[PDB]
Amino acid sequence: GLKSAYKDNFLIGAALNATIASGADERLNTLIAKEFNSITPENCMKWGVLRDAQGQWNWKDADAFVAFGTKHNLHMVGHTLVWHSQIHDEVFKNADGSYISKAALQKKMEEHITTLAGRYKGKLAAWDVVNEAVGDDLKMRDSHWYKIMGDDFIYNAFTLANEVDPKAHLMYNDYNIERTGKREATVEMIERLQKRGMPIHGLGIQGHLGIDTPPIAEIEKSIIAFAKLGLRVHFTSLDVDVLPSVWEEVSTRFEYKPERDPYTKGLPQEMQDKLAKRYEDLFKLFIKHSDKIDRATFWGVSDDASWLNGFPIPGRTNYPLLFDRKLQPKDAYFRLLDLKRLEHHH
Ligand SMILES: OC[C@@H]1O[C@@H](O[C@@H]2[C@@H](O)[C@H](O[C@@H]3CO[C@H](O)[C@H](O)[C@H]3O)OC[C@H]2O)[C@H](O)[C@H]1O
Ligand SMILES: [Cl-]
Ligand SMILES: [Mg+2]
Repeated sequence: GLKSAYKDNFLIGAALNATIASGADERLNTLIAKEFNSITPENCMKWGVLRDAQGQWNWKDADAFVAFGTKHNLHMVGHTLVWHSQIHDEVFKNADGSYISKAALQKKMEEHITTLAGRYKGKLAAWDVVNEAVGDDLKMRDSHWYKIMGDDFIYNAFTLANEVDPKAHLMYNDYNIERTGKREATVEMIERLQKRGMPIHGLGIQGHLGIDTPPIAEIEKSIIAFAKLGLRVHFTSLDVDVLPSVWEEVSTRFEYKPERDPYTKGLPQEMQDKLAKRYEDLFKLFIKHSDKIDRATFWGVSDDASWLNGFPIPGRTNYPLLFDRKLQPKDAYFRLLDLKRLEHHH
C-alpha cells in the first residue's frame, strides 16, 4: 500500500474519526493497516470535544484513538493543544461575556497541556501544539487566545508542551500557508518566536487544496521557505475539493444550492481523471522535496467520511480523498503508487 511505496520518502497518514478509531470496522482496520503508518485524531483531542464547558474531562474516544495506534504500531499525532475553534467560550469568558485575566487563562492552559500531553507522553510522537494563529488578513488571528495573552499564547503553549513531553515533535499547523502572503507572515512569526527560544520542531501545512488552486509552484515555495527555518515540513490535512467554490453574494454563499452540488449521482470519469492528475502533481512535488518532508496525512480515509461533504456548505457530495464511499481505491490512488513503482534510480 501507500505507506510501503513511500517508505523511503515520508510517512503516509490519515485522520481518524471516533467511529473508525473504535476498532469496530474490520474493513477499515484492514485498509488502514495496509495503507497508513501515521494517524491523527480528527476531533477527539480538541479542547471543546474532550472537555465539557465546566472543564470536566471524558477520555473515552481519545483513549480509544491512542489504543488503536498502539495496537497497529502507528505513528500518532496529537491534534491540537491550543486553537481558537472547537473550544468553549467558558475557557475565555465569564458568563457576562467579559474576558478573564491573562493569569487565569495561563493557568487553564497549563492545566490543559500538562494533563493532555502528559497522559499520552511517549505514546504520541508529535503534537500540533498551536493551530491557525495567523489570520487570513495576514495579521495575527484575532482570537480570544491572542486578545487576552498576545503572542505569549503561542510561546507558552510550545514551552509547556516541551516540558511535559520533551520527546514529542512539536508543530505549528495552518491552512493557506501554501500561498503568498500568509506564507511570509507565518515565516516572520515563527522566526521571531524561534529567536525568543521557543521549542518547535515541525511546520504543518494543512493542504486543503482545490482541484485547480493553489498551483504547485506556490506550494513549492512554502516547502522551501519553512524548511529554511530548520523545521521539518509535514502535510497534515490533505484533501482536494472538487466542488464549485464559494471562496471567490458573500452572506448567501454558504447556503445549499443544487447548482453548487453537481455530483450527487457520482463523480464522472473526466473529473476522476482531473482529481488523479491533481494528486499526482502534488505527490511529484512531495517526492522532489522528500528530504524536507516528514509526513503526508490525508484528512480522512474515504470520501464518505470527509468534512468537505459538510464544509463550507452543509450536505454536499464531495470526492476529496483516495478511497471512495465503498472503500475502493480511486484513480488518484493508483497514480500515487505508480510514481514510486516506476521511479528511476541507479
Ligand atoms: O459533521 C460532523 C463531523 O464534522 C467533521 O469533523 C470536522 C473536522 O474534520 C474539522 O477538522 C479541521 C479541518 O480543518 C483543519 O484541518 C483543522 O486543523 C481540523 O481540525 O474540524 C471541524 C469538524 O466538524 C467530521 O468529518 C464529521 O464527523
Ligand atoms: Cl470524530
Ligand atoms: Mg507506542
